[PDB]
Amino acid sequence: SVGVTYGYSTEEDHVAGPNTSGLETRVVQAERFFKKFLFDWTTDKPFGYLTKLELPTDHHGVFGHLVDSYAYMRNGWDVEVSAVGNQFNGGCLLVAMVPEWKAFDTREKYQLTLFPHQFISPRTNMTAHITVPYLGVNRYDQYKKHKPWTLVVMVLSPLTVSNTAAPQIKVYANIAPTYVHV
Amino acid sequence: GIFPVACADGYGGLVTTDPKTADPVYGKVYNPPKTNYPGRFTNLLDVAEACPTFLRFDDGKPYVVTRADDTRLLAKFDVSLAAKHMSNTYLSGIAQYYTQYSGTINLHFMFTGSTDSKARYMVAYIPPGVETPPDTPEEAAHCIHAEWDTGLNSKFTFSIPYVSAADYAYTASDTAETTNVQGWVCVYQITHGKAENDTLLVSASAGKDFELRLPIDPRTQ
Amino acid sequence: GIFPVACADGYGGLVTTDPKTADPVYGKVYNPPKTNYPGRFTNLLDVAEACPTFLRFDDGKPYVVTRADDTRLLAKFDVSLAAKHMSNTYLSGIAQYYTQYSGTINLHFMFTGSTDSKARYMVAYIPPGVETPPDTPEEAAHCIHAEWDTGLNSKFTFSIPYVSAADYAYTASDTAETTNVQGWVCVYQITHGKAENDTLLVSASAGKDFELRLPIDPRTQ
Amino acid sequence: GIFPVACADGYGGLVTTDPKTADPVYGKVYNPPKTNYPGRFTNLLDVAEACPTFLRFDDGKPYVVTRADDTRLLAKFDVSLAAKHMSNTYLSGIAQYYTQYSGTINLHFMFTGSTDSKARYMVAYIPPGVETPPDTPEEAAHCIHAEWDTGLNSKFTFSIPYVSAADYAYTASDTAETTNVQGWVCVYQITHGKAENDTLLVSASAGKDFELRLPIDPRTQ
Amino acid sequence: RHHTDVGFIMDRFVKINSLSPTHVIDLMQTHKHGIVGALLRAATYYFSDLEIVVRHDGNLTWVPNGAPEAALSNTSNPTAYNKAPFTRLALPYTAPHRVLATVYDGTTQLPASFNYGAIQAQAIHELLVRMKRAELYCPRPLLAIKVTSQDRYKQKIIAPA
Repeated sequence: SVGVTYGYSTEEDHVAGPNTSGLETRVVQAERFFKKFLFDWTTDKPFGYLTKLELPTDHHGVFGHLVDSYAYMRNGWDVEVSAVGNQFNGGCLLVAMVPEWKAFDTREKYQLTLFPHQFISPRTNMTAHITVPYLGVNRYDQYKKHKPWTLVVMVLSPLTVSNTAAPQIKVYANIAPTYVHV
Repeated sequence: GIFPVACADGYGGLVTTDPKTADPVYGKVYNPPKTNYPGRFTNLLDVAEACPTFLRFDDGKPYVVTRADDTRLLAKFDVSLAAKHMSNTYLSGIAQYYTQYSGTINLHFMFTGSTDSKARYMVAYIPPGVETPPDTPEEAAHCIHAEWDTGLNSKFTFSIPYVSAADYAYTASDTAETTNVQGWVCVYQITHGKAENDTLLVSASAGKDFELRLPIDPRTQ
Repeated sequence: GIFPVACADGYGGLVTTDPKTADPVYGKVYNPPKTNYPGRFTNLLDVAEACPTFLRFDDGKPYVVTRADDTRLLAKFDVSLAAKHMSNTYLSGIAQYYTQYSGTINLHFMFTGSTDSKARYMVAYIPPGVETPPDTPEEAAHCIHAEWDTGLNSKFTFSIPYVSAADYAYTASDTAETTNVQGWVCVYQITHGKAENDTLLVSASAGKDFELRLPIDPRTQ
Repeated sequence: GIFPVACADGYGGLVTTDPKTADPVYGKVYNPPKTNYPGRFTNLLDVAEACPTFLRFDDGKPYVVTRADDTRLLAKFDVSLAAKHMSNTYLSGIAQYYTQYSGTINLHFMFTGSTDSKARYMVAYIPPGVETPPDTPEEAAHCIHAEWDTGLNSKFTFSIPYVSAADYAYTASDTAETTNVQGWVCVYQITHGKAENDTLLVSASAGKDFELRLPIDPRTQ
Repeated sequence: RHHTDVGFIMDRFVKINSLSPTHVIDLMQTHKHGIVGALLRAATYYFSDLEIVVRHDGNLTWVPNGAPEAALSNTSNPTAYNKAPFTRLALPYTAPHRVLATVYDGTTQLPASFNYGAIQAQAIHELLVRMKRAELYCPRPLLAIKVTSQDRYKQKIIAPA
């Protein structure tokens, strides 16, 4: 694999701190992977076909229990994207880690890769893998009113097919927070 | 006991560039030091190094139409600091707010066919005024050129030397002459191996050299 | 031999916050040094530590109506920095002359029945947005809670952690939304032992944390 | 705590000669250091040393009509700092922008006949007021004079001592008196050897002494 | 490399369109192609000190954020009086957050937080604002002028005669 590529830094972090940190310690068992549906992708979509995913969806997890607890919190985020195919495909998709997402417009499309990112083509990668360290306005956050992050993908190359390949591909990804303090 | 009041004869303009400062008023106020926060940076340039870009062709499709047959000419674009080939371009906007600029320019290439497929391509510079675009790899080569293959690598980054008139140039271009400022610097290829449908990507970026002098608004604020 | 009179272009406003000083005139006058005089202080905060306060309920009676029977709910108030529960309050007035404030808040409790009487009570915090006040000690506890008894002590001081949105907040409250800023943080109890008529007192005060940023008049001077 | 504002009573004129400076605005900008570039200089004087000049006679022909026969008088010109003999002259223009000047003045001579030809000539100074130009070498000599021949040298440089009234003088001349400021300092010769057609050249230049004080425009800007 | 480290770019001024007997003070009030805010908008999170200049009349007066507006004219929280024609002040940061930003997606109106505040007077004409020691975080997308005609682009250039 291309291996991990970090967002802005690579380091073990502060984990234990002041009153709220003392009150909102690293509840490690709040952590667990799962899978989300992303989108479909056939020879149909021409370039520019955006598809966004706000974060984080509800989830029947201990994490998910607290994300309703409706309280000051902080979190981490670890992303691992892929889409199984076969070496006769061809193209290029773009995976994206967006801070403070806004509805884009045609012209700015051509700018995406400001953000941390990888490439998506059945040759080089088979496993995207990306992590954002926390941030936000407060030292902490309360979700429901806001979303500091989102996980978006959009076309970066038309998709090719021959007889040998599979005319449809599904795309998965891996979403689970880390480094949680509540 | 007055000190000689060597008064000022006509200076001290409230004007733009000035470095003069002011007086805190509801002042003397701390803030929690903002170190250790991520996403720090200083330089539009330097952040424009690790980040590549994209391009555009009249087909409005960022990637390159990459015909795969007996054709020899691939396609030809231009690289100004402001040109239809390079509008939607993290440099130009940052650029277009300037007049003087200097230093090398960067590019990229990303392949599309399955790795098995052999391939040949040839980047090539052309100086602004050869009076004729080349039409064969070896005679194209006479200006500047290089190679790679699908073999052993898929990415690549390329550069044109910062040729000019003087050791600087104008960002915007003129409406008083004809000759293109740079040329039509583009790519050739040797026999395509096999492909039902290729595709190419391409970028630009800051590197060791992309520099500027400065600055004024052009726009209609 | 004039020194260059680098005159001032437009500064130096006779304005409010300024630190500039003046010239003594009928000056050069001593005073008997005022040390060793009692009652010295500096800090509204610090003097608001050793001094507790009181509260108020619609009965206009500062103490708490403390019913002593099978009831489970005691009474529920709020703690803003400006609220009917906490007007006549050595903090708020000092507070209401400010906008930014931070840090923990203090309370007190003073019992009334004869010491022999066993008792149970339960302070409990509630975060602003639980969407439902608790109605049982153990499920109330889920937010924040603690205990004491008549036994071995009669006084007590309590604190809520300075939860907020950011590490600061507005003193006055808004007329653009609904949700209470803090909640309805109040007290529960386990079976009353015996009493013909109880009573409770309660205060607030500065402590290690009560802080501010600053300042403007609100009033209609 | 004001410092005594010892204000200025009437000084500080925006005027010409001043040494006062200004404030960079779109400033803090380097340039590639311009050392090692050729053609450096500082002094109009010093560059007027290695470079000779020419002269003029009514024939508009820079060289000297050099008759070669029994004649004794060669020709007589003048050397002011501003005179028909010396207009088109790298000194005067540089000079004519000044009023005070001092120091010796330079000349040159370049021969024309074939080297074999023997020759004789005699430079000679005349002070402004001898009331009669000399008419014979030895009596000319009484003021100042010297010699050379074709033999062993062809070039030569000559000088008049900076005689004057005071240790300085006016560049332009007056319209209130008659006497020439310098004289008619010119050259004699002993028997010409043989020549079908000679020719002479002559210059002036800065040397160890050519100095000035300064300056004002005369012209009609 | 001796520019595009903001420390030199964002220490100039910029006009602001609107005014009124009272007037909120914010960066996003700036024009979205004035060279000032472009870079600003070109980023996600930014902080600075702050300097401001106002050509005005009467009694310019200012309050920091998180305050009851209803109480400005009275009792004159800090200020200095009238003097024509230039007047130059600087405010220090006051907002309840350890950093500003540009846009805050929450279920697109700008939040009620990032608020250098407002000033009040009886007559207000001209406004000059200024950024100190600033820093920026997570740069954001950015555009240039759009391309319409054929060749590369065309534009007039000054020149003598």
